[PDB]
Amino acid sequence: MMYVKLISSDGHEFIVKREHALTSGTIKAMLSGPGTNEVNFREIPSHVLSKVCMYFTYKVRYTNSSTEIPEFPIAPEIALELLMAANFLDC
Amino acid sequence: SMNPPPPETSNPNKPKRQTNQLQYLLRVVLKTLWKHQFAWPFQQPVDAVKLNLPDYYKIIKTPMDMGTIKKRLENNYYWNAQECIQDFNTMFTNCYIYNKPGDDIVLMAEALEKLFLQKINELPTEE
Amino acid sequence: MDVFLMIRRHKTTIFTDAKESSTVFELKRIVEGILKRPPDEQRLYKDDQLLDDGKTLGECGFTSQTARPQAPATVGLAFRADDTFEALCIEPFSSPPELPDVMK
Amino acid sequence: PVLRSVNSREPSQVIFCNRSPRVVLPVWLNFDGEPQPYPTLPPGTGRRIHSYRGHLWLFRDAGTHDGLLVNQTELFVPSLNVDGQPIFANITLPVYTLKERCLQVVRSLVKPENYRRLDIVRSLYEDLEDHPNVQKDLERLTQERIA
Repeated sequence: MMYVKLISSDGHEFIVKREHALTSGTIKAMLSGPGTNEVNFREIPSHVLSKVCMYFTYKVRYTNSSTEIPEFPIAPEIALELLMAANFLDC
Repeated sequence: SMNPPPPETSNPNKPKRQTNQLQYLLRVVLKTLWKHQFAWPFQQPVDAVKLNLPDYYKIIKTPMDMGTIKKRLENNYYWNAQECIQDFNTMFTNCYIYNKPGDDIVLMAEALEKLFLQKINELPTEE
Repeated sequence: MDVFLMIRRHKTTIFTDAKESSTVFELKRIVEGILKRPPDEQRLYKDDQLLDDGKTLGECGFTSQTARPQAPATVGLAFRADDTFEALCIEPFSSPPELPDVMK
Repeated sequence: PVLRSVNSREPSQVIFCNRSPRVVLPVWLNFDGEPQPYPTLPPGTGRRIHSYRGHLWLFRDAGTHDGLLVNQTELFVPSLNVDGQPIFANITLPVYTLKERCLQVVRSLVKPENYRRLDIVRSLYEDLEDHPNVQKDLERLTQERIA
Protein backbone atom coordinates (compact mmCIF):
# COMPACT_ATOMS: atom_id res chain seq x y z
CA MET A 1 0.00 0.00 0.00
CA MET A 2 2.06 3.05 -1.19
CA TYR A 3 1.28 6.30 0.66
CA VAL A 4 2.33 9.89 -0.18
CA LYS A 5 2.65 12.90 2.11
CA LEU A 6 0.92 16.11 1.03
CA ILE A 7 2.09 19.13 3.07
CA SER A 8 -0.06 22.27 3.41
CA SER A 9 1.19 25.90 3.32
CA ASP A 10 0.86 26.10 7.14
CA GLY A 11 2.82 22.88 7.70
CA HIS A 12 0.18 20.19 8.32
CA GLU A 13 1.12 16.83 6.75
CA PHE A 14 -1.55 14.62 5.17
CA ILE A 15 -0.70 11.00 4.43
CA VAL A 16 -2.97 9.45 1.77
CA LYS A 17 -2.85 6.36 -0.44
CA ARG A 18 -0.77 7.18 -3.55
CA GLU A 19 -3.56 5.80 -5.80
CA HIS A 20 -5.99 8.30 -4.10
CA ALA A 21 -3.63 11.31 -4.49
CA LEU A 22 -3.28 10.42 -8.26
CA THR A 23 -6.91 11.63 -8.55
CA SER A 24 -5.16 15.04 -8.95
CA GLY A 25 -3.57 15.58 -12.40
CA THR A 26 -1.21 18.14 -10.72
CA ILE A 27 -0.06 15.60 -8.08
CA LYS A 28 0.21 12.95 -10.79
CA ALA A 29 2.50 15.33 -12.75
CA MET A 30 4.49 16.22 -9.66
CA LEU A 31 5.14 12.46 -8.85
CA SER A 32 5.74 11.53 -12.57
CA GLY A 33 9.24 10.31 -13.58
CA PRO A 34 10.35 8.24 -10.54
CA GLY A 35 13.20 7.35 -13.01
CA THR A 36 9.34 11.15 -4.75
CA ASN A 37 6.60 10.41 -2.12
CA GLU A 38 6.33 13.95 -0.62
CA VAL A 39 4.51 17.00 -2.10
CA ASN A 40 4.64 20.58 -0.67
CA PHE A 41 1.80 23.06 -1.36
CA ARG A 42 2.95 26.60 -0.60
CA GLU A 43 -0.56 28.07 -1.29
CA ILE A 44 -3.03 25.43 -0.04
CA PRO A 45 -3.77 25.72 3.67
CA SER A 46 -4.56 22.71 5.94
CA HIS A 47 -8.38 23.26 6.24
CA VAL A 48 -8.53 23.04 2.37
CA LEU A 49 -6.00 20.26 1.86
CA SER A 50 -7.86 18.09 4.47
CA LYS A 51 -11.10 18.54 2.47
CA VAL A 52 -9.26 17.76 -0.83
CA CYS A 53 -8.01 14.47 0.75
CA MET A 54 -11.66 13.61 1.67
CA TYR A 55 -12.57 14.27 -2.02
CA PHE A 56 -9.83 11.84 -3.11
CA THR A 57 -11.26 9.14 -0.81
CA TYR A 58 -14.80 9.86 -2.09
CA LYS A 59 -13.76 9.81 -5.77
CA VAL A 60 -11.98 6.44 -5.53
CA ARG A 61 -14.82 4.89 -3.46
CA TYR A 62 -17.65 6.02 -5.78
CA THR A 63 -16.20 6.33 -9.33
CA ASN A 64 -17.54 3.41 -11.46
CA SER A 65 -20.10 2.53 -8.77
CA SER A 66 -23.10 0.85 -10.60
CA THR A 67 -25.61 2.26 -8.05
CA GLU A 68 -26.39 5.46 -6.06
CA ILE A 69 -23.74 7.72 -4.47
CA PRO A 70 -23.95 10.51 -1.90
CA GLU A 71 -23.39 14.24 -2.52
CA PHE A 72 -19.90 15.58 -1.77
CA PRO A 73 -20.70 18.24 0.88
CA ILE A 74 -18.95 21.67 0.88
CA ALA A 75 -19.66 24.33 3.56
CA PRO A 76 -20.17 27.84 2.15
CA GLU A 77 -17.17 29.13 4.24
CA ILE A 78 -14.61 26.84 2.43
CA ALA A 79 -16.17 26.85 -1.12
CA LEU A 80 -14.00 29.64 -2.71
CA GLU A 81 -10.67 28.31 -1.27
CA LEU A 82 -11.69 24.74 -2.25
CA LEU A 83 -12.54 25.93 -5.80
CA MET A 84 -9.06 27.60 -6.08
CA ALA A 85 -7.39 24.40 -4.75
CA ALA A 86 -9.41 22.16 -7.11
CA ASN A 87 -8.53 24.41 -10.05
CA PHE A 88 -4.81 24.27 -9.10
CA LEU A 89 -4.91 20.47 -8.48
CA ASP A 90 -6.84 19.56 -11.66
CA CYS A 91 -9.19 17.24 -9.72
CA SER B 1 -58.55 15.83 -41.44
CA MET B 2 -59.12 15.13 -37.71
CA ASN B 3 -57.35 18.56 -37.38
CA PRO B 4 -59.32 21.73 -37.89
CA PRO B 5 -57.50 24.80 -39.21
CA PRO B 6 -55.87 26.72 -36.36
CA PRO B 7 -57.52 29.84 -34.94
CA GLU B 8 -57.10 32.96 -37.12
CA THR B 9 -54.23 35.29 -36.14
CA SER B 10 -55.17 38.11 -38.54
CA ASN B 11 -58.66 39.24 -39.58
CA PRO B 12 -59.15 42.35 -41.73
CA ASN B 13 -62.78 42.65 -40.50
CA LYS B 14 -61.66 42.71 -36.81
CA PRO B 15 -60.35 46.07 -35.48
CA LYS B 16 -56.64 45.82 -34.61
CA ARG B 17 -55.10 47.58 -31.60
CA GLN B 18 -51.96 47.95 -29.48
CA THR B 19 -51.73 49.21 -25.87
CA ASN B 20 -48.81 49.21 -23.40
CA GLN B 21 -50.67 46.33 -21.59
CA LEU B 22 -50.71 44.21 -24.81
CA GLN B 23 -46.99 45.02 -25.30
CA TYR B 24 -46.30 43.77 -21.72
CA LEU B 25 -48.37 40.59 -22.46
CA LEU B 26 -46.07 39.85 -25.47
CA ARG B 27 -42.69 41.01 -24.13
CA VAL B 28 -43.04 39.85 -20.49
CA VAL B 29 -45.96 37.39 -20.03
CA LEU B 30 -45.86 35.35 -23.26
CA LYS B 31 -42.02 35.45 -23.35
CA THR B 32 -41.77 34.09 -19.74
CA LEU B 33 -44.26 31.28 -20.38
CA TRP B 34 -42.76 30.48 -23.85
CA LYS B 35 -39.30 29.94 -22.22
CA HIS B 36 -40.64 27.70 -19.40
CA GLN B 37 -39.32 24.09 -19.38
CA PHE B 38 -42.95 22.84 -19.74
CA ALA B 39 -44.09 25.27 -22.52
CA TRP B 40 -43.59 22.77 -25.38
CA PRO B 41 -47.06 21.08 -25.38
CA PHE B 42 -48.68 24.56 -25.50
CA GLN B 43 -46.46 26.17 -28.21
CA GLN B 44 -48.70 24.99 -31.10
CA PRO B 45 -52.22 23.63 -31.65
CA VAL B 46 -52.94 20.11 -30.38
CA ASP B 47 -52.18 17.74 -33.27
CA ALA B 48 -55.02 15.27 -32.62
CA VAL B 49 -54.04 13.17 -35.70
CA LYS B 50 -50.40 12.62 -34.53
CA LEU B 51 -51.39 12.20 -30.83
CA ASN B 52 -54.24 9.78 -31.87
CA LEU B 53 -56.96 11.89 -30.05
CA PRO B 54 -60.03 11.35 -32.26
CA ASP B 55 -62.32 13.05 -29.63
CA TYR B 56 -60.07 16.13 -28.85
CA TYR B 57 -61.85 18.52 -31.30
CA LYS B 58 -65.26 17.00 -30.29
CA ILE B 59 -64.61 17.87 -26.59
CA ILE B 60 -62.68 21.16 -27.14
CA LYS B 61 -64.87 23.66 -29.07
CA THR B 62 -62.55 26.68 -28.66
CA PRO B 63 -58.99 25.41 -29.21
CA MET B 64 -56.19 27.77 -28.18
CA ASP B 65 -52.41 27.56 -27.83
CA MET B 66 -49.52 29.97 -27.08
CA GLY B 67 -48.35 29.86 -30.72
CA THR B 68 -51.72 31.31 -31.75
CA ILE B 69 -51.60 33.87 -28.87
CA LYS B 70 -48.01 34.90 -29.79
CA LYS B 71 -49.02 35.48 -33.44
CA ARG B 72 -52.22 37.33 -32.35
CA LEU B 73 -50.11 39.68 -30.18
CA GLU B 74 -47.46 40.18 -32.90
CA ASN B 75 -50.25 40.96 -35.44
CA ASN B 76 -52.12 43.38 -33.06
CA TYR B 77 -55.17 41.08 -33.30
CA TYR B 78 -56.47 41.87 -29.78
CA TRP B 79 -58.59 44.96 -28.93
CA ASN B 80 -57.31 45.02 -25.32
CA ALA B 81 -55.45 43.08 -22.65
CA GLN B 82 -58.69 41.33 -21.40
CA GLU B 83 -59.15 39.70 -24.87
CA CYS B 84 -55.59 38.30 -24.75
CA ILE B 85 -55.98 37.11 -21.13
CA GLN B 86 -59.19 35.31 -22.15
CA ASP B 87 -57.18 33.31 -24.76
CA PHE B 88 -54.56 32.25 -22.15
CA ASN B 89 -57.45 31.19 -19.81
CA THR B 90 -59.09 29.22 -22.66
CA MET B 91 -55.76 27.38 -23.29
CA PHE B 92 -55.55 26.36 -19.59
CA THR B 93 -59.28 25.52 -19.35
CA ASN B 94 -59.03 23.24 -22.48
CA CYS B 95 -56.17 21.28 -20.93
CA TYR B 96 -58.26 20.81 -17.71
CA ILE B 97 -61.34 19.78 -19.74
CA TYR B 98 -59.58 17.13 -21.85
CA ASN B 99 -57.25 15.64 -19.19
CA LYS B 100 -57.61 13.95 -15.76
CA PRO B 101 -56.99 16.07 -12.69
CA GLY B 102 -53.72 14.33 -11.73
CA ASP B 103 -52.39 14.04 -15.35
CA ASP B 104 -48.77 15.19 -16.16
CA ILE B 105 -50.06 17.66 -18.80
CA VAL B 106 -52.44 19.20 -16.18
CA LEU B 107 -49.51 19.71 -13.72
CA MET B 108 -47.53 21.39 -16.54
CA ALA B 109 -50.50 23.64 -17.36
CA GLU B 110 -50.99 24.49 -13.64
CA ALA B 111 -47.27 25.49 -13.40
CA LEU B 112 -47.63 27.80 -16.46
CA GLU B 113 -50.95 29.21 -15.12
CA LYS B 114 -49.45 29.99 -11.69
CA LEU B 115 -46.62 31.89 -13.43
CA PHE B 116 -49.14 33.53 -15.83
CA LEU B 117 -51.23 34.81 -12.87
CA GLN B 118 -48.10 36.16 -11.07
CA LYS B 119 -47.05 38.11 -14.23
CA ILE B 120 -50.51 39.58 -15.09
CA ASN B 121 -50.77 40.62 -11.42
CA GLU B 122 -48.02 43.19 -12.41
CA LEU B 123 -49.81 44.30 -15.62
CA PRO B 124 -49.11 48.07 -16.02
CA THR B 125 -52.14 50.47 -15.81
CA GLU B 126 -53.10 51.58 -19.37
CA GLU B 127 -51.15 54.76 -20.35
CA MET C 1 -18.47 -2.56 6.30
CA ASP C 2 -15.50 -0.20 5.70
CA VAL C 3 -14.94 2.76 8.03
CA PHE C 4 -13.12 5.82 6.70
CA LEU C 5 -10.70 7.35 9.22
CA MET C 6 -8.44 10.29 9.83
CA ILE C 7 -5.74 9.33 12.41
CA ARG C 8 -4.43 12.60 13.87
CA ARG C 9 -1.39 13.47 15.97
CA HIS C 10 0.05 17.01 16.33
CA LYS C 11 0.17 18.17 12.63
CA THR C 12 0.04 14.69 11.13
CA THR C 13 -3.19 13.30 9.56
CA ILE C 14 -3.43 9.79 8.08
CA PHE C 15 -6.43 9.10 5.80
CA THR C 16 -7.11 5.39 5.81
CA ASP C 17 -9.95 2.86 5.85
CA ALA C 18 -10.47 -0.34 7.82
CA LYS C 19 -13.33 -2.73 8.70
CA GLU C 20 -15.68 -2.42 11.67
CA SER C 21 -14.47 -5.98 12.52
CA SER C 22 -10.75 -5.02 12.46
CA THR C 23 -9.00 -4.36 15.81
CA VAL C 24 -7.40 -1.28 17.37
CA PHE C 25 -4.09 -3.21 17.29
CA GLU C 26 -4.50 -3.82 13.53
CA LEU C 27 -4.93 -0.05 13.10
CA LYS C 28 -1.69 0.54 15.05
CA ARG C 29 0.00 -1.82 12.54
CA ILE C 30 -1.23 0.45 9.73
CA VAL C 31 0.17 3.49 11.63
CA GLU C 32 3.47 1.56 12.14
CA GLY C 33 3.78 0.92 8.35
CA ILE C 34 3.40 4.67 7.75
CA LEU C 35 5.10 6.52 10.66
CA LYS C 36 7.61 3.71 11.56
CA ARG C 37 6.78 3.52 15.27
CA PRO C 38 5.54 0.19 16.62
CA PRO C 39 2.10 -0.40 18.26
CA ASP C 40 3.68 -0.38 21.78
CA GLU C 41 4.69 3.31 21.14
CA GLN C 42 1.07 4.27 20.18
CA ARG C 43 -2.12 5.15 22.09
CA LEU C 44 -5.28 5.55 19.96
CA TYR C 45 -8.33 7.54 21.15
CA LYS C 46 -11.95 8.12 20.18
CA ASP C 47 -12.51 11.66 21.52
CA ASP C 48 -10.73 11.45 24.91
CA GLN C 49 -11.27 7.67 25.34
CA LEU C 50 -8.19 5.39 25.22
CA LEU C 51 -8.96 2.45 22.89
CA ASP C 52 -8.10 -1.12 23.97
CA ASP C 53 -5.86 -3.02 21.44
CA GLY C 54 -8.24 -6.02 21.48
CA LYS C 55 -11.46 -4.11 20.65
CA THR C 56 -12.83 -3.98 17.10
CA LEU C 57 -13.36 -0.49 15.64
CA GLY C 58 -17.10 -1.29 15.73
CA GLU C 59 -16.86 -2.14 19.50
CA CYS C 60 -15.15 1.33 19.94
CA GLY C 61 -18.24 2.93 18.36
CA PHE C 62 -16.85 3.59 14.84
CA THR C 63 -19.61 2.76 12.27
CA SER C 64 -19.82 2.72 8.48
CA GLN C 65 -22.79 5.17 8.85
CA THR C 66 -20.66 7.84 10.74
CA ALA C 67 -17.21 7.17 9.16
CA ARG C 68 -17.81 8.01 5.47
CA PRO C 69 -15.28 8.64 2.70
CA GLN C 70 -16.42 12.28 2.42
CA ALA C 71 -16.67 12.74 6.24
CA PRO C 72 -14.19 10.39 7.92
CA ALA C 73 -14.17 9.76 11.67
CA THR C 74 -11.16 11.03 13.70
CA VAL C 75 -8.90 8.69 15.68
CA GLY C 76 -6.54 10.51 18.07
CA LEU C 77 -2.93 9.23 18.23
CA ALA C 78 -0.37 9.87 21.03
CA PHE C 79 3.26 8.67 20.78
CA ARG C 80 5.51 7.53 23.58
CA ALA C 81 8.09 10.11 24.73
CA ASP C 82 10.82 8.13 26.60
CA ASP C 83 9.39 7.29 30.11
CA THR C 84 5.89 8.66 29.40
CA PHE C 85 3.32 9.07 26.64
CA GLU C 86 2.78 12.59 25.29
CA ALA C 87 -0.67 14.07 26.05
CA LEU C 88 -3.05 13.55 23.13
CA CYS C 89 -2.64 16.81 21.14
CA ILE C 90 -4.32 17.30 17.74
CA GLU C 91 -3.33 20.66 16.21
CA PRO C 92 -6.24 22.47 14.57
CA PHE C 93 -6.29 23.13 10.84
CA SER C 94 -6.25 26.77 9.56
CA SER C 95 -9.53 28.76 9.36
CA PRO C 96 -11.33 30.05 6.27
CA PRO C 97 -11.93 33.83 6.03
CA GLU C 98 -15.31 35.36 7.04
CA LEU C 99 -18.03 34.34 4.55
CA PRO C 100 -18.26 37.04 1.81
CA ASP C 101 -21.50 39.15 1.94
CA VAL C 102 -22.37 38.08 -1.68
CA MET C 103 -22.64 34.46 -0.27
CA LYS C 104 -25.23 35.58 2.38
CA PRO D 1 -29.64 13.70 -36.18
CA VAL D 2 -26.88 11.68 -34.30
CA LEU D 3 -28.54 11.93 -30.88
CA ARG D 4 -32.26 11.64 -31.53
CA SER D 5 -35.07 9.19 -30.81
CA VAL D 6 -36.07 6.67 -33.51
CA ASN D 7 -39.77 6.89 -34.35
CA SER D 8 -40.29 3.11 -33.70
CA ARG D 9 -43.92 3.46 -32.55
CA GLU D 10 -43.11 0.31 -30.42
CA PRO D 11 -44.27 0.98 -26.83
CA SER D 12 -41.81 0.27 -24.00
CA GLN D 13 -42.74 0.75 -20.30
CA VAL D 14 -39.91 2.28 -18.25
CA ILE D 15 -39.51 3.00 -14.51
CA PHE D 16 -37.73 6.24 -13.76
CA CYS D 17 -36.20 6.15 -10.28
CA ASN D 18 -34.58 9.23 -8.70
CA ARG D 19 -31.79 7.91 -6.42
CA SER D 20 -30.10 11.34 -6.29
CA PRO D 21 -30.60 14.09 -3.68
CA ARG D 22 -31.57 16.48 -6.51
CA VAL D 23 -34.95 17.25 -8.05
CA VAL D 24 -34.63 15.49 -11.43
CA LEU D 25 -35.78 16.81 -14.79
CA PRO D 26 -36.22 13.99 -17.31
CA VAL D 27 -35.44 15.21 -20.86
CA TRP D 28 -36.58 13.35 -24.00
CA LEU D 29 -34.56 13.95 -27.19
CA ASN D 30 -37.27 14.06 -29.83
CA PHE D 31 -37.14 12.83 -33.49
CA ASP D 32 -35.14 15.97 -34.45
CA GLY D 33 -32.86 15.54 -31.40
CA GLU D 34 -34.44 18.57 -29.63
CA PRO D 35 -34.88 18.38 -25.81
CA GLN D 36 -38.46 18.07 -24.43
CA PRO D 37 -38.47 18.27 -20.63
CA TYR D 38 -40.98 16.16 -18.64
CA PRO D 39 -42.38 16.44 -15.07
CA THR D 40 -39.79 16.43 -12.31
CA LEU D 41 -39.07 13.67 -9.81
CA PRO D 42 -38.43 14.62 -6.19
CA PRO D 43 -35.41 12.93 -4.55
CA GLY D 44 -36.10 9.29 -3.63
CA THR D 45 -39.23 8.98 -5.85
CA GLY D 46 -39.99 7.02 -8.98
CA ARG D 47 -42.69 6.30 -11.47
CA ARG D 48 -43.67 4.11 -14.40
CA ILE D 49 -43.91 5.88 -17.76
CA HIS D 50 -44.78 5.03 -21.42
CA SER D 51 -41.84 5.45 -23.83
CA TYR D 52 -40.87 3.58 -27.00
CA ARG D 53 -38.11 1.39 -28.38
CA GLY D 54 -35.07 3.54 -29.39
CA HIS D 55 -36.27 6.70 -27.58
CA LEU D 56 -33.40 8.68 -26.05
CA TRP D 57 -33.41 10.19 -22.56
CA LEU D 58 -31.10 12.28 -20.37
CA PHE D 59 -31.55 13.54 -16.78
CA ARG D 60 -30.60 16.88 -15.21
CA ASP D 61 -30.98 18.72 -11.89
CA ALA D 62 -34.24 20.65 -12.50
CA GLY D 63 -32.91 23.75 -10.64
CA THR D 64 -29.29 24.00 -11.92
CA HIS D 65 -29.19 21.72 -15.03
CA ASP D 66 -26.23 19.82 -13.48
CA GLY D 67 -25.81 16.52 -15.43
CA LEU D 68 -26.94 13.21 -13.83
CA LEU D 69 -26.30 9.54 -14.65
CA VAL D 70 -28.84 6.86 -15.58
CA ASN D 71 -27.73 3.23 -15.14
CA GLN D 72 -24.11 4.65 -14.86
CA THR D 73 -24.30 6.34 -18.27
CA GLU D 74 -25.09 9.83 -19.67
CA LEU D 75 -27.91 8.61 -22.02
CA PHE D 76 -30.74 6.12 -21.65
CA VAL D 77 -32.39 4.14 -24.45
CA PRO D 78 -34.70 1.25 -23.64
CA SER D 79 -34.99 -2.14 -25.21
CA LEU D 80 -38.47 -3.78 -25.88
CA ASN D 81 -40.01 -5.10 -22.60
CA VAL D 82 -39.44 -8.90 -22.08
CA ASP D 83 -42.88 -10.49 -21.36
CA GLY D 84 -44.14 -6.98 -20.43
CA GLN D 85 -41.49 -6.60 -17.60
CA PRO D 86 -40.76 -2.84 -17.21
CA ILE D 87 -37.25 -1.52 -18.02
CA PHE D 88 -35.54 0.26 -15.09
CA ALA D 89 -33.77 3.65 -15.30
CA ASN D 90 -31.78 4.31 -12.08
CA ILE D 91 -30.99 8.06 -11.91
CA THR D 92 -27.98 8.96 -9.77
CA LEU D 93 -25.37 11.59 -9.13
CA PRO D 94 -22.15 11.22 -11.07
CA VAL D 95 -18.87 11.70 -9.23
CA TYR D 96 -18.37 15.38 -10.20
CA THR D 97 -14.77 16.63 -10.38
CA LEU D 98 -14.04 18.63 -7.18
CA LYS D 99 -13.76 21.76 -9.34
CA GLU D 100 -17.22 21.22 -10.89
CA ARG D 101 -18.72 20.40 -7.46
CA CYS D 102 -17.14 23.66 -6.09
CA LEU D 103 -18.56 25.64 -9.08
CA GLN D 104 -22.03 24.10 -8.26
CA VAL D 105 -21.89 25.25 -4.61
CA VAL D 106 -20.58 28.75 -5.42
CA ARG D 107 -23.26 29.19 -8.15
CA SER D 108 -25.87 27.98 -5.59
CA LEU D 109 -24.71 30.76 -3.11
CA VAL D 110 -23.93 33.78 -5.39
CA LYS D 111 -26.03 35.68 -7.99
CA PRO D 112 -24.36 35.71 -11.46
CA GLU D 113 -24.10 39.55 -11.34
CA ASN D 114 -21.89 39.08 -8.18
CA TYR D 115 -19.55 36.33 -9.55
CA ARG D 116 -16.90 39.01 -10.42
CA ARG D 117 -16.95 40.31 -6.75
CA LEU D 118 -15.50 36.98 -5.41
CA ASP D 119 -11.73 37.26 -4.86
CA ILE D 120 -10.62 34.27 -6.98
CA VAL D 121 -8.34 34.08 -10.08
CA ARG D 122 -10.13 35.77 -13.05
CA SER D 123 -10.28 32.51 -15.10
CA LEU D 124 -12.70 31.11 -12.43
CA TYR D 125 -15.22 33.93 -13.33
CA GLU D 126 -15.65 32.46 -16.86
CA ASP D 127 -15.89 28.96 -15.29
CA LEU D 128 -18.70 30.08 -12.90
CA GLU D 129 -20.58 31.85 -15.80
CA ASP D 130 -20.28 28.71 -18.05
CA HIS D 131 -23.52 27.12 -16.61
CA PRO D 132 -24.24 23.44 -17.27
CA ASN D 133 -25.87 23.34 -20.68
CA VAL D 134 -27.67 20.35 -22.29
CA GLN D 135 -26.96 21.67 -25.84
CA LYS D 136 -23.17 21.84 -25.08
CA ASP D 137 -23.14 18.35 -23.37
CA LEU D 138 -25.03 16.95 -26.50
CA GLU D 139 -22.34 18.48 -28.84
CA ARG D 140 -19.56 16.88 -26.62
CA LEU D 141 -21.41 13.48 -26.54
CA THR D 142 -21.99 13.64 -30.38
CA GLN D 143 -18.17 14.32 -30.70
CA GLU D 144 -17.50 11.16 -28.48
CA ARG D 145 -19.95 8.99 -30.65
CA ILE D 146 -18.18 10.00 -33.98
CA ALA D 147 -14.76 8.82 -32.52
